[PDB]
Amino acid sequence: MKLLLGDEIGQLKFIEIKKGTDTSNPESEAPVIQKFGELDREKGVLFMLKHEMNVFVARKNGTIECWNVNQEPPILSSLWQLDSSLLETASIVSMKYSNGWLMLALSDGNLLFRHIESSKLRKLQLHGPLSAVELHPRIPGIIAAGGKENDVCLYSCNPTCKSNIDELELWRTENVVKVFQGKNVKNDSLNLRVRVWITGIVFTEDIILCFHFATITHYGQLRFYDTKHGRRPVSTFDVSTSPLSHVGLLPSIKLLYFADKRAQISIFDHSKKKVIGRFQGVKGAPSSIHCLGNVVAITGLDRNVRIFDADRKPLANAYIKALPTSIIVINERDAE
Amino acid sequence: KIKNKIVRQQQYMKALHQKNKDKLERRKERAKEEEKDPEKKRLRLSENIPATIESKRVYDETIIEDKPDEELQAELKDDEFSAYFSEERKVPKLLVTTSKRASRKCYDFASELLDCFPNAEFRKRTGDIEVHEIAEAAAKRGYTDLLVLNEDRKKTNALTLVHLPNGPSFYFTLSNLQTAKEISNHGRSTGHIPELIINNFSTRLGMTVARAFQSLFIQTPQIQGRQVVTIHCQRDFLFFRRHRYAFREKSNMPDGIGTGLQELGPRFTMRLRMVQKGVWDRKEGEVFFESNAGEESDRRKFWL
Amino acid sequence: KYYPAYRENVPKKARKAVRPTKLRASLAPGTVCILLAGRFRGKRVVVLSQLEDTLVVTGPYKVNGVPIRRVNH
Amino acid sequence: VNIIKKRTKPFKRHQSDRFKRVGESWRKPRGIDSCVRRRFRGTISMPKIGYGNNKKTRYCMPNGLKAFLVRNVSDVELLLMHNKTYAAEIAGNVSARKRVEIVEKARALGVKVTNAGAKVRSQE
Amino acid sequence: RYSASPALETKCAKARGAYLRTHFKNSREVAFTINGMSLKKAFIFLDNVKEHKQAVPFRRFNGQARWPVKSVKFFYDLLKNAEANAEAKGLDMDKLIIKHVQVNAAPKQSSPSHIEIIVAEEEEAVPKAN
Amino acid sequence: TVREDNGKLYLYMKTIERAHFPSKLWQRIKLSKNYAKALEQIDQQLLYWPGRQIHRCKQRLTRLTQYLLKARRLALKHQPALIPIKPKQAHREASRERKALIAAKLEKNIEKELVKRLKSGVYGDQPLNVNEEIWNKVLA
Amino acid sequence: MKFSRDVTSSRRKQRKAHFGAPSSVRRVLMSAPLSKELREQYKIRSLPVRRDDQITVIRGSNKGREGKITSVYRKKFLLLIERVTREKANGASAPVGIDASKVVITKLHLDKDRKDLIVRKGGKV
RNA sequence: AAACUUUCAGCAACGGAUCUCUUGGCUCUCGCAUCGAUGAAGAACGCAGCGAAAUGCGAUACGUAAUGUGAAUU
RNA sequence: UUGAGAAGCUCAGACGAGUAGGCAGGCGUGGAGGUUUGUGACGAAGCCUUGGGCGUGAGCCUGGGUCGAACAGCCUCUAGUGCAGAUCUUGGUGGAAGUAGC
RNA sequence: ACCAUCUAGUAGCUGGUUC
RNA sequence: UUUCAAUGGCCCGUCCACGGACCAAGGAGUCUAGCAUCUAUGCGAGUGUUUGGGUGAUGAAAACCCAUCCGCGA
RNA sequence: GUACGUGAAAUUGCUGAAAGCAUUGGAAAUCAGUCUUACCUGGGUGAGAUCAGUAGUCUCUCGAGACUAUGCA
Repeated sequence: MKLLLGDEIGQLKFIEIKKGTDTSNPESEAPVIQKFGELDREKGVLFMLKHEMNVFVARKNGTIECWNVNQEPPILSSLWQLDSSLLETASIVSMKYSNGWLMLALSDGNLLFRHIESSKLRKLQLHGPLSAVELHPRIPGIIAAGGKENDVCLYSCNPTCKSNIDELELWRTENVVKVFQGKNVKNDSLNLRVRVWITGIVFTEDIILCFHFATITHYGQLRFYDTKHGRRPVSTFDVSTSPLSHVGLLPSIKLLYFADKRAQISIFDHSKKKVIGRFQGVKGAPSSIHCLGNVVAITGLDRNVRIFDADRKPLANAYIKALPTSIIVINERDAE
Repeated sequence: KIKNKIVRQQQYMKALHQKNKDKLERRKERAKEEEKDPEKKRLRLSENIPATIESKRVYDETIIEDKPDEELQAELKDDEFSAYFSEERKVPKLLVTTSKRASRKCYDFASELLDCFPNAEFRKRTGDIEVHEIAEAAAKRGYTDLLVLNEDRKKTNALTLVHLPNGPSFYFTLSNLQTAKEISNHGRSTGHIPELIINNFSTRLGMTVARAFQSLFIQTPQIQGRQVVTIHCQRDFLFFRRHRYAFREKSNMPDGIGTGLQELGPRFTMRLRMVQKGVWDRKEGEVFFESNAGEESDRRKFWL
Repeated sequence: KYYPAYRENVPKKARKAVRPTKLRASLAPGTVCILLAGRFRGKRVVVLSQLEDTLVVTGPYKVNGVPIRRVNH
Repeated sequence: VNIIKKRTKPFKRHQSDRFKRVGESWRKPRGIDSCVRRRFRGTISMPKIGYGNNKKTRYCMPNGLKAFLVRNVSDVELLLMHNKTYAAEIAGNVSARKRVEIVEKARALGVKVTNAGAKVRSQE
Repeated sequence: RYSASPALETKCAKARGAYLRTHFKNSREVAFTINGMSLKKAFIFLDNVKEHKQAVPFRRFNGQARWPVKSVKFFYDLLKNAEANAEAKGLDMDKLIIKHVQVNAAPKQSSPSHIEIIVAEEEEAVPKAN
Repeated sequence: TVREDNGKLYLYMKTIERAHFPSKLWQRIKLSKNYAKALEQIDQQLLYWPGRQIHRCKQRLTRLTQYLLKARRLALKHQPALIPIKPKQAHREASRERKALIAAKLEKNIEKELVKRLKSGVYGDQPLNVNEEIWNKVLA
Repeated sequence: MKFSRDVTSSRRKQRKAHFGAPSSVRRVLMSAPLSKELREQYKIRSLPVRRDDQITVIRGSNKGREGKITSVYRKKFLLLIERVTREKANGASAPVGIDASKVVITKLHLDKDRKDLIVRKGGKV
């Protein structure tokens, strides 16, 4: 398993860990680690997009970089910068790739899109505080945004779906219109309005147009949606008491996972409407979880990297000294 | 195996007596051949070291080597506690507070904690203010660390401290809390700033706690007062003691010089239960370290 | 929350009407009375008026330093 | 009404202090020459019906409420209509899991709990 | 457990003997005598009692002074053990003071006794810096 | 009777003519959140019933409303967690501490560290605490 | 519910019969479930344990461990497994025994008698 | 003042109560019919495991043959 | 006006020593049936306790300590069911006493 | 003389008889 | 709770005497047949199945059923 | 820790404090529990539902509950 990870001090570590590696056992061999990048806390890594083989890395100051991992160690293939005026009050909150477009959503709602080849940069304005924004995998030009006291909205750049749209005309300010807006659920038994604070968004139509996405909130609520059925969530589950950190999909078992800020990572079975197992042996909040094939990489505040499979069987484990901030799986298969 | 109680007690007695006889005979013959040949006396003494929990401590790779590490020092020079350890040398300002509606027993211990720290305040907790609200309020009022002494049922059982404004927050459970009256051969503290000594914090999590305790004390002790505050971590139990020390002669000491300790108080112990990254919120705090009780049953496994 | 939830033992109508207090005969306004209790015990004070229960009395503030205060008869 | 107690001392058995074999539970003195049964001066008192307390404030704790022993959450919900008249008391054999659930429920119900601080800690 | 903890662990040493074939009453009077002394003085006192120099006074079981040889022999060895326990514990030998010596009865098998001794270092007060 | 369900109060009625059908024995109506309307609903559904039976239903509605009110207001307020005490963990912890305190050797650890601090001279050239006679052996 | 007055429901008799069972009876009392695959290919739910059987520990402190049964300690109804031991104070590795029901057989030591037992007990080798 | 004497509290002994257990007793029911001159019951003496103040066995001495389970005994 | 456990609630007045002896109502223990959607390894029972509470009482409830596997309320059934003493039985332990004495 | 049953031999009597 | 003060206070049971060193545990109107009264219950010029027979597939020593007598009453 | 589950009382040692049966109170030590946050009223802002000069589904018996949309007067 080849993986690489970024710390809060901005350093990048490429780990060549093999199955069975467990640092807590003296007899196990330590994983092969080579490190590169800046050593400043002001330039810490935030997000670690995987543009197939190429990898996009964010920084606390916005110094986006681009490393090709076909070469060992990866080299800085491209470097991009963001204006310092956009970092005075806001903060980078997500980064996703969609048909040759890189997204650098800000907390305040600024939506920065940069084309890969043409290097065209477009700014989009949105609603208030943003905490989670996602991009549709299949359908081009679909944006799902949500934040604290801000319901999920679907800003469809194109009215129809088709199968492909030319890249230049995408993401224009005058072409994006919201085609969906979440409606808050009814008040609870105590007649207290249910607070809304979206924290993660995932599109679950492949495992369940015709948008079928799932969100997770700051109040430990995992809400599934079906835009055809209605604006309110189709189903709601209180999967945790702690704020849910981030949500995603597991391609191997065709299922969904989520994590909260109390070191709890579990997989949710929409088919049975219940949580079916958990990723044991994790301490500290999981900073980022990446899945690729039949493997999952969890990195957290325990300064460890935990490698499980989609069946929640612990495959490998290692210590990385410094405090991490994101993970990414390059090679699912073993070292040999 | 013998289901007759008396016989099994007589069978053990015969077994014990024979076991004691032949272990004495082995010891006696070994003693005779060691005094005759010292080359095996210290030969045995160099390998047959008695085992102890600390020597049989389970392996953890998070234990940092005594040699300096660049990566650790890179992470420690710009973190939350950096303003205390950098050239700025920001003087700590402590805020001490109890849980809501505490008793005189809580204050009789809070006063001792106040004695341990010069320039440390104490605002009685009143009304509907919360730990996440005091932290914001104390942040704008120039405070840099807020300690909340939790009691219920007339006993101070916990102590949560938050590093202001968003520094890591630690949750401790105090135990064996003794006041200066309860200590035999105590003393009366003076106004001199104490000197802090910290021992046995090998793990990297230990340094996060050690820096948190270091940041409480003024960085320049008044040596002329010879007051020393000790924070010692043994088997994850953190012991807090305060002493008065005076150097004098000591024949048993290696260099002939040794110090006499007179305890000042307060005397107590802590266990680190929770570490959060940010202001202490019990329900929504980002857990840096949670103490799993079932994993602490291994007496050889420590996280501090 | 308004319909009573309990037995609500309503008090029987007490027949204790409030009548004006008959003070002493010697507590006429303008007399000098010795204060017996309070911070100003032992002070001699001129009575101004006869309140419903107390006497509004005051020592001439330039004389004994006893401000305008009530005192029980 | 105020909770008036005619007597506050226990009715110790005669000569319960002299002997450890003699317990302090009350036993009527069956003896026919017993001076104390004869109610001489200075002799210790004996349970009479006149010490019996007021039927209106019998069984009432000093705060005017009556103890109602409770074993689970379903019991505290019975005291919904009697919270000015009764106080919940958690049994000694109820675990600390249930004790928390009993106390939290009773708090909304406006019920006083006589031993709500037992077996538990505070975290705040 | 030892009955009393009159010092701190780093500054004390203990030695004990259980079911010792001696007399409980004689041991109690010897224990009362040597309680509170210093290890050097107690050693001198026990040797003196052995060689008919001083007599152990009897206060509770007087029925006065006497020279119980069996009792002092047990206390001499126990104190030697406690002194050795102070060597292994890295204690000083000039401030060693018998802090808590106690004798308890043992299961009648006679009148055997259990003896426990705790020797500590002389507590001192450092001068106040004022 | 009036009883709570999912934050909403209902009036439950049973009549003698459905006594032998336990499933259909009780009928249920939903009472308004408006207190005055809810009182009017109990009067309207229970008219020509005995007065003391209507009195007892309205008493229960009052006491259930206040129960719902304090339930919400406790939810809004911040209460401490009521975390249980485990006898075995506490006993084990007390045992380990006692052994860890003994194994800590606090007085020796303080003294050895403090003397080696003096030898390294972390204090001044002649520290104020140490007197002249003792400091003579520091250099020697 | 038992309906036979040949079998006893007396606890005193069941406990006496269990602990005073001879070594031939104890052979059946120490039986372990087969793994799912062996259970679904040999059509037998459970077999008495044997030496040299490959098992996995399912319950207890040694959960998840595997190994071959070095011996069967029938007197104490205990199994002994390779490398599933406990280190003594002096450094010796004293083995720890586990109940036969707390393991699962993942590879059988197939003698000819087992195969005859398999076919007899509704099995297909 | 102190010892001594008493009382109280703490800790350490002493003792083995209580509580919980239980391959034991007690009681009732049901089924059956089988010791010995072809050497019984009992007693002694041996044998090897051993703890024997127990057990099994008889110079083939914890038993041999045959049968069964099928791979121990500790 | 809600105050029918009609075996409930409510009004009034008088009265109060007590051996033998009579009557009534209650408290407790082991086991039985039913019941409490009963309690329990987040600690049952027991025991300890200058912690608190209830009942005139028999007694009950509870906090804390100790402990480690079972227990209880309520309605009936049942009995080897309640101790201060019998120079009671058994065990344990005292003062005599480190005395008489060897 | 002793031993085992009869034997829980013979009671106007003694001592005791539990919330 | 301990102690002090003022006041009162003569060892308990048993029949002067007899028992009492202390503590724990055990320790005494029981079961059964007959009779008499009283109360409750069922039926009522009747009344009582349980000697026995029938029967009981969930435990079958129970519960259910009842032929011929027989008692006591008239 | 085999003088081993729990471990009572009588009883013994040590340490600490005090002193040389009941009534009532003092001194010393200790302990119980003790409330503030709510009620009403007014407005602003949004929220929804038992509201809609609103549309559907399921279970019971016109309308009674449970819902899913949509709106927030």
